[PDB]
Amino acid sequence: GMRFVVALTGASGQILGIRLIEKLTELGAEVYAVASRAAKITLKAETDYDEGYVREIATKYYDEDEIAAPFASGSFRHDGMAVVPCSIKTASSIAYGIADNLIARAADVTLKEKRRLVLAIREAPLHSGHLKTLARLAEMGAVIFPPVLSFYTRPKSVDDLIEHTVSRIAEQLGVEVDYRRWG
Amino acid sequence: GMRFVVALTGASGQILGIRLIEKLTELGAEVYAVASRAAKITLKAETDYDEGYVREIATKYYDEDEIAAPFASGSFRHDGMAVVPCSIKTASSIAYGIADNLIARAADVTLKEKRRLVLAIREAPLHSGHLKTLARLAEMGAVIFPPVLSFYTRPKSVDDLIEHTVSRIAEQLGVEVDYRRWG
Amino acid sequence: GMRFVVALTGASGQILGIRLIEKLTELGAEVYAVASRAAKITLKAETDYDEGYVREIATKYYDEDEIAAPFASGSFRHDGMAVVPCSIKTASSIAYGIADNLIARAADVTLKEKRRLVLAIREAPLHSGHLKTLARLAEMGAVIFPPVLSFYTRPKSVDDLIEHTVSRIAEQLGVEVDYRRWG
Amino acid sequence: GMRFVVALTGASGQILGIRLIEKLTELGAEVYAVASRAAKITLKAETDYDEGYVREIATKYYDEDEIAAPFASGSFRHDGMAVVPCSIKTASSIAYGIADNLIARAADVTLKEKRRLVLAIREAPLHSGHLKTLARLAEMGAVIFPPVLSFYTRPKSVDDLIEHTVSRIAEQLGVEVDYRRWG
Amino acid sequence: GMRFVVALTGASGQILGIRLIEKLTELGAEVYAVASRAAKITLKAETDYDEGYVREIATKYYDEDEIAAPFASGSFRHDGMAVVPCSIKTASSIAYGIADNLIARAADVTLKEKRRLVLAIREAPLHSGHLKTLARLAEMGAVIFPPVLSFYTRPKSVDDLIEHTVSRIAEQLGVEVDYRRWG
Amino acid sequence: GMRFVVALTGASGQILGIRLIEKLTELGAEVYAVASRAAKITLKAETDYDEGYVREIATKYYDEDEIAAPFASGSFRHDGMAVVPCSIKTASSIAYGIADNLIARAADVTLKEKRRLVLAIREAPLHSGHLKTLARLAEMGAVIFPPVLSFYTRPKSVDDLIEHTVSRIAEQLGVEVDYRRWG
Amino acid sequence: GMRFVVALTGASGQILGIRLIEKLTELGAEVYAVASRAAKITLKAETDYDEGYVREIATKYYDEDEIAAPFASGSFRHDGMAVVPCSIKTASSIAYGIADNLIARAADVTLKEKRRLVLAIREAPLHSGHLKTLARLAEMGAVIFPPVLSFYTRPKSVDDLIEHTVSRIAEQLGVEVDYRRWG
Amino acid sequence: GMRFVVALTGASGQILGIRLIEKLTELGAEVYAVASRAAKITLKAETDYDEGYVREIATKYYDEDEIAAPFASGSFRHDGMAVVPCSIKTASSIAYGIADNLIARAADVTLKEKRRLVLAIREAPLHSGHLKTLARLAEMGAVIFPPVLSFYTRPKSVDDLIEHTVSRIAEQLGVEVDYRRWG
Amino acid sequence: GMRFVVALTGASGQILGIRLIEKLTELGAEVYAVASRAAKITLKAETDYDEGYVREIATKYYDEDEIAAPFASGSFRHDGMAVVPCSIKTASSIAYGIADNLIARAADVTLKEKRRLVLAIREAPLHSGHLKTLARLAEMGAVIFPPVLSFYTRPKSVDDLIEHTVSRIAEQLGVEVDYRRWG
Ligand SMILES: Cc1cc2c3c(c1C)C(C)(C)CC=[N+]3c1c([nH]c(=O)[nH]c1=O)N2C[C@H](O)[C@H](O)[C@H](O)COP(=O)(O)O
Ligand SMILES: Cc1cc2c3c(c1C)C(C)(C)CC=[N+]3c1c([nH]c(=O)[nH]c1=O)N2C[C@H](O)[C@H](O)[C@H](O)COP(=O)(O)O
Ligand SMILES: Cc1cc2c3c(c1C)C(C)(C)CC=[N+]3c1c([nH]c(=O)[nH]c1=O)N2C[C@H](O)[C@H](O)[C@H](O)COP(=O)(O)O
Ligand SMILES: Cc1cc2c3c(c1C)C(C)(C)CC=[N+]3c1c([nH]c(=O)[nH]c1=O)N2C[C@H](O)[C@H](O)[C@H](O)COP(=O)(O)O
Ligand SMILES: Cc1cc2c3c(c1C)C(C)(C)CC=[N+]3c1c([nH]c(=O)[nH]c1=O)N2C[C@H](O)[C@H](O)[C@H](O)COP(=O)(O)O
Ligand SMILES: Cc1cc2c3c(c1C)C(C)(C)CC=[N+]3c1c([nH]c(=O)[nH]c1=O)N2C[C@H](O)[C@H](O)[C@H](O)COP(=O)(O)O
Ligand SMILES: Cc1cc2c3c(c1C)C(C)(C)CC=[N+]3c1c([nH]c(=O)[nH]c1=O)N2C[C@H](O)[C@H](O)[C@H](O)COP(=O)(O)O
Ligand SMILES: Cc1cc2c3c(c1C)C(C)(C)CC=[N+]3c1c([nH]c(=O)[nH]c1=O)N2C[C@H](O)[C@H](O)[C@H](O)COP(=O)(O)O
Ligand SMILES: Cc1cc2c3c(c1C)C(C)(C)CC=[N+]3c1c([nH]c(=O)[nH]c1=O)N2C[C@H](O)[C@H](O)[C@H](O)COP(=O)(O)O
Repeated sequence: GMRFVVALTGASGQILGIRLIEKLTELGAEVYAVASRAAKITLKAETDYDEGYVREIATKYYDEDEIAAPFASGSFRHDGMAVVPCSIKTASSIAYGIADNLIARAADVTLKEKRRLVLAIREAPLHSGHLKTLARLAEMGAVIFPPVLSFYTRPKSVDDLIEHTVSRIAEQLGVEVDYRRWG
Repeated sequence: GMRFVVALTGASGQILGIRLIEKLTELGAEVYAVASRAAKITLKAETDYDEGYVREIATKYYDEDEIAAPFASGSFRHDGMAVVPCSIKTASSIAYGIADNLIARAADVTLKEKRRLVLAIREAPLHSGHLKTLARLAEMGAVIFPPVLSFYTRPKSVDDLIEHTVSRIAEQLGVEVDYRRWG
Repeated sequence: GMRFVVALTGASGQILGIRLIEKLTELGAEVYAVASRAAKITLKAETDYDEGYVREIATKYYDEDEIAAPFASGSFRHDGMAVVPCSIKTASSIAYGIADNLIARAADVTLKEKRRLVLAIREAPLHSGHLKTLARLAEMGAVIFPPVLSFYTRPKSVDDLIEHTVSRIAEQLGVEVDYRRWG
Repeated sequence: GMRFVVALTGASGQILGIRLIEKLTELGAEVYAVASRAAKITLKAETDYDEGYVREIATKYYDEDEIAAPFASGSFRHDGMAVVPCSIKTASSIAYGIADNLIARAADVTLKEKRRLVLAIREAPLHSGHLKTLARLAEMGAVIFPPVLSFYTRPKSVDDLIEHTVSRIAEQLGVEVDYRRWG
Repeated sequence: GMRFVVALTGASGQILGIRLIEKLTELGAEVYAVASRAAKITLKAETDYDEGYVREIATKYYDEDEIAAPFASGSFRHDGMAVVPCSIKTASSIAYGIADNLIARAADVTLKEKRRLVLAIREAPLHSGHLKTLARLAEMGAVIFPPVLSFYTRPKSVDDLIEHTVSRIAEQLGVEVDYRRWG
Repeated sequence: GMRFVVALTGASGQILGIRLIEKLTELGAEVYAVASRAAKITLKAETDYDEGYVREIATKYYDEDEIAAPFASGSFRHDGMAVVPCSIKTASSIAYGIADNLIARAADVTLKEKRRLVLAIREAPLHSGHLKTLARLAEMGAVIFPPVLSFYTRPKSVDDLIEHTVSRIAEQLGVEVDYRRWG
Repeated sequence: GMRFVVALTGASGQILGIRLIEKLTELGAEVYAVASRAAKITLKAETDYDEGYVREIATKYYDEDEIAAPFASGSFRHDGMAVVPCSIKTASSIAYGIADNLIARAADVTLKEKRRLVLAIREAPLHSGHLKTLARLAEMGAVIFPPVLSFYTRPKSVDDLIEHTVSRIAEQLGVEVDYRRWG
Repeated sequence: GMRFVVALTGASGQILGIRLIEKLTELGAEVYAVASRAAKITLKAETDYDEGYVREIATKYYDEDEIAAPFASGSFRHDGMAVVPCSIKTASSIAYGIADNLIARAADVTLKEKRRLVLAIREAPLHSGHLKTLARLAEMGAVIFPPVLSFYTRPKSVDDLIEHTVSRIAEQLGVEVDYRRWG
Repeated sequence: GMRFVVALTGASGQILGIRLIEKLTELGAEVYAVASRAAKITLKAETDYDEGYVREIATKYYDEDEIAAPFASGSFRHDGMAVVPCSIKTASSIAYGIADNLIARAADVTLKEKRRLVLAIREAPLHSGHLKTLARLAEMGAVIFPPVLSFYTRPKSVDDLIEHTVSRIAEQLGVEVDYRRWG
């Protein structure tokens, strides 16, 4: 019984976090989901998905102000956290300890207990301040995963690209996943 | 009359560099194109595009061993260079001065003459060694542009995503471009 | 048609940002204005200016929670941003990527697209943590402009000092301005 | 007449800040107290203390949003500030200048005026990002005081341990205190 | 059959290392114990525990001068090492390679073979030299665990606090432990 | 079924990589082997081993120009990579991202996916540039293993020394191995 | 009997390396010469010198792929190495250990054995990446000698300038040379 | 109407600054010239040029003690500054803010207003202290241009070499210049 | 008459230091020998050599507590020092100035007087803390010589390998030695 935290933050690519939650659920893991306010605004602008769809597919759902949620403490056990998509604001809050909501605090707790943390950073260009922040995060142990376009799987629709990226992110959580791979 | 260097290297996303060459050509700029050996191998694996298609659409074409090409010198004038897609190997060669082919040397010449250089870095995850390299490149003046998935334009096919990313890369070259933007 | 973002934050010197908006408007530029909550509190404590005066003189006005404003995306074009006056909190939020309101996000977008950003940092003393933060911002490309007393123009009232400083800040935005200068 | 700021933040150990306020009050100093929202949530979870008990024992009480409180300016005189207990979020906000509430701003003002600041950092483990943050704070002049278990005083109850730690923290404020010490 | 090294050094909190040895023994692991000279002096000052009690409860006991003990070589297999409590002197000896007794050498061997090392650093305040040392240790892979007071488990005696801290340290060794946790 | 990449590069000690391949094969793992051009030149100068012996004992063999080999992508799964012996050129290519052949690219892919990478660096003296490079590699997660003479196993021939070193390198891959160890 | 390695690389100023070889030969030293492929291309573009002239005047000549040449090992004795002219690519390959041809490997061997290495770096402008590379090389012990125009010797032809620069480079090899000097 | 500051300092190569002033004057720009005391001493030792020749060809001339000259203030507008030739002393004074004469102050003013500054650094060898200084200057935005010998234009006299170098320096000022270039 | 200090410390490879003493004695130099306590323990475990054999073959012998030995002062002249084999503990003591015995103090005196110091560091793996320590030592001027296996001399017994390594270490002391070398 593996349990994972998945957080959606206010960057483009809300569909990536929704699909990661669906895949991890499919594979029989529990997912504790958190969506920030900005992620809900982006979901509205970006998709037609029901505003309560994330709460629907998650094992348990928390809003970003639920700072007393169970995984706000390192004494609560789980197997890893993914922030997908991850804004610069959340990546930077984690990097520098500005743990002022449940998402940043849960990620900080993941890092201090040396559990796996995967950040699907979505921003471009990245300036030297961003890059130093990501380097600091990498030093702290986080997996830095820009959700880059990939074509070696020969994708034909947007869902093809989403599936490849979501699969590759799941592997960063230490998950055996079935998907097209390079041969 | 604006002239730009566009280099394709051995990362996934060959279509991005092809389409950037087409767009810049459409807008009436000259494009001096270079494709590395690994980029030609990737083009073959990734697309069905004619092996000589890049040479076709470019104003002038060079192979990566043409180390005496005109823009290998800073005394030759041009308005900027883009490496799309950019492998870790080429980004790192530029960062550390291992200018052992035309692509890395042309980018180094672009940087030392303080012209615009845009690197469409495609790799994920990025480890701390990659991130320090990109930070060094940013300090040298390069634009670091991971070709990240974007959805706020509400894309419906793969060509939609390619067009947004290619447009955003063109803007990093100081180019006025017409495309859907955030409102 | 040049467009500029001007943000007021919670430091003393609200009059400096008001007057910069008036000058840029005088010269025929559009100004997109943002005032933080703390800046509105300071305006009340510091001036007798109408609480809606900034909205009056601006081309378009946004509150700091309007995180979906047009210049929250790099695909929206403008010619530069000034934060006048700039608190330590906002300068530091920009430096470290804590882009949790429209002001910090707009400034981050200005920086990543290599547009001009001018920060009228008002704090004294500056401790070593402040100075490292400002050095980081300078490395990212921001103009660091403490609004220092100046006397070589032989000022005779408070408005004289404000005019010199506002003029010098406008020049950091790449603006031709008419004012008394050193001969 | 010595005056001290004491701030409680959202880490375990609310009793430590309550008892420091009582001791400083006992010794005839004035205490200006601030409790963050998260500290009030923790107090509720951790103790049975009256929700208004801190306001009761303090000379003057402020909530964390009272950003215009007197010690938000360096022109207001006081003799030092202690944050007890201090969360990672508040320590990091101080370190990097994210002075977005009264607690972080008051501590920043304490530091820039070279007054004494004592941070009772309570977190374990501390990862390399935390440690770099604390090192930065130490460079800025803050006293870093993890509220560690101590046994050389031969404590027999929880109140014994609290008294030793609160006494040692008071000494970091430059306070003569009477307590059991090593001989 | 899991085997762990537990070292006691000359900081207050000898009871923490004794209790960790008891817990790991309870759970059926072997414990190879080492106590430094200063730890024996502190045990005498701090407790009433028999001077040979550590040797009693350990699977095998070594004094700090037994520099040829089996785990002084990386070719000897074990599952992790904890130094509880850890003095500044021992943490710093490990950080900088001054491996002049069995404790520092065993910890260095743990680190170079990328096994788990947990350091229950007990000192307060920590000055900037201490913090840089701990940051270096964190970079080398050590878990830095100040044995901080914790109250969210609502402890009622000194043994309550010791049990929480010892449990949390055991978890840093990768040990499944049964104890009260945050909900 | 565990699979490992083993690469031979152009440093003295070709026998070490041959014997590691034999041991891993003996223990029932698959080995994907790569030998650089310089390693083949060194093999000829150093041994009498058949030029195709490495291809013989490997599960699958690749030359260093086979940049499209399966483990050039992180989507291909394996359990670790060893470069034995490792030249300064290959260690430095990995450190700085100059991933211009299959060996450096495979090692970079191993690192970015946080798999185990062991580098049997053979050079002496090591100057400060080498040492900074190895420190960077260590930060990226690589195991740095100079193949140093060892005598505590009381070796009597050259094969004794090779067996100890090859065994110790195998352990860095997370392999249970049977060999003489310190007692 | 003093022996020196002189390498020509692909920067302008091939005449400088030819003349250094002639001078050292004149003074009765042996010169082991290496010319890279790019240096041969530059010689053709830059001079009318016979393509085999360098091999003619050298004691022994090697091409850059002769990676098994005697001075590829530190056990081979010589008195110093000069790279004249030195490209950014070769200087950077030496700095970062990318010793992928005889020139970079011979220079690395010179450095690790603490012999004299003189690099006649010819590039302008030098960007911050170049300057950090040269600083690293200087730390490793290399002499950094940009072949700058000099006029205090009152030169009257191009050969006058070449003679001054070649003489000054020879002195960096620890060679007594007769030439016009400042008085 | 473009205006440029050109400063001559006490390094060999006075002819380079004289010729740059002539070229910029030829092209119809105004040149504000400054010569240091050491540059006048070098001019005397190096050339036969009239001691007042620089004042003759300049639009306006200043001695280095004219610290109140117009471009000692950022409020005075100009289009860039070149120091040709630039001594280590002047480059270092600019780098570290020792702005104790008009040349260093004018260059500092050029940098703080983000105008173009080109430093024709003439010294060889450059030790690690020089290289760190130049790297700092590059970070501040200065163009670092060692006046290196160049031969790809196939120069035949000293004036040929001077013309190439002066032309290349003019291009660093953002000047369209007509000269032989690489093809 | 050349005099050299040779120190044996508590790492495997005692035979290397014995043989270096024999070779230097053979060549007619004086050797002042020091063996640490741990080196004597290792000699016993590792060899059958007489416990007083080192004292026998040395010109003069000192134990590590003879802190007043002649070469504990820089005013005593000698030609270099080798620590063979060198433990991490001794290398680190030298690096950081923990000069608490004759070996570390003699090496520190060697370094401050800019005499040659060669450290035959024997440890593997080397973690990032070790590598930073060795880099610091290299910066201080020490020769870092891991006693790596070497095969290009085509060794046939253990004594063959020892002779090559001892010869190469002697060369780092500036000693002309006769041994098989690369051709
Ligand atoms: C409303 C909004 C916010 C964007 C945004 C967009 C919009 C509409 C888009 C979709 C229009 C284009 C881009 N966005 C990104 C972005 N931040 C970021 O780092 N990456 C992004 O891709 N932001 C900023 C982000 O939402 C703010 O920085 C929030 O404070 C982030 O807070 P959070 O991490 O807690 O969700
Ligand atoms: C053949 C090949 C090379 C991939 C590659 C792929 C293949 C088939 C894919 C498409 C299968 C999956 C990924 N690839 C990337 C990659 N390098 C990189 O940094 N990003 C990539 O996305 N590489 C490595 C790259 O081609 C080598 O590092 C080259 O030496 C790069 O040289 P270049 O910059 O001169 O083109
Ligand atoms: C209410 C308030 C806030 C002052 C302040 C004052 C008051 C009354 C004064 C006018 C009384 C004296 C000084 N002030 C400054 C200050 N922050 C700063 O860096 N520089 C200042 O000059 N602050 C702090 C500031 O408003 C808080 O740090 C906000 O969180 C800043 O948030 P903002 O950047 O989003 O506006
Ligand atoms: C609700 C809550 C928050 C804990 C917390 C706990 C709970 C219930 C406990 C008591 C259950 C276990 C641990 N806690 C700590 C913690 N932050 C920290 O650095 N140290 C802590 O000891 N946090 C996080 C903290 O409250 C958030 O990071 C706040 O944003 C801090 O904001 P503040 O500094 O303004 O109070
Ligand atoms: C005797 C003694 C030593 C204390 C000490 C105390 C005493 C009596 C107390 C209990 C009275 C109060 C504090 N102590 C600590 C301390 N070192 C440290 O970093 N943390 C401590 O908590 N020390 C110092 C320590 O014992 C010396 O630094 C030893 O050299 C440590 O050596 P070790 O790591 O090998 O045991
Ligand atoms: C031919 C050759 C190359 C030696 C070498 C030798 C020879 C004959 C010896 C065996 C004679 C003595 C030493 N060697 C080493 C060496 N590089 C290194 O870092 N460590 C070595 O031990 N090199 C250099 C190496 O082969 C070149 O640097 C290659 O470019 C390395 O490329 P590779 O990593 O792709 O194999
Ligand atoms: C063909 C060629 C290459 C120039 C060059 C020129 C040409 C024609 C000139 C003569 C036209 C103008 C300038 N050049 C220089 C240059 N590299 C450099 O750092 N400094 C130079 O002065 N290069 C680049 C160089 O040759 C490539 O970077 C090679 O990969 C260097 O490889 P090498 O060090 O092994 O010779
Ligand atoms: C008199 C004098 C000064 C030389 C000099 C020469 C002479 C005669 C030469 C022409 C004989 C050979 C070299 N010179 C250089 C030099 N400084 C430097 O960095 N590069 C040089 O090329 N100097 C030093 C320089 O003039 C002093 O450092 C001044 O203080 C520089 O001050 P300035 O920048 O204000 O002019
Ligand atoms: C007893 C002993 C100590 C080994 C050791 C061995 C044994 C038996 C072996 C031979 C069994 C395996 C490895 N050893 C090494 C080692 N230290 C080190 O850095 N490299 C080594 O190769 N050590 C540690 C060393 O002796 C201690 O760190 C001493 O404090 C070093 O002190 P010294 O430098 O003053 O001699």
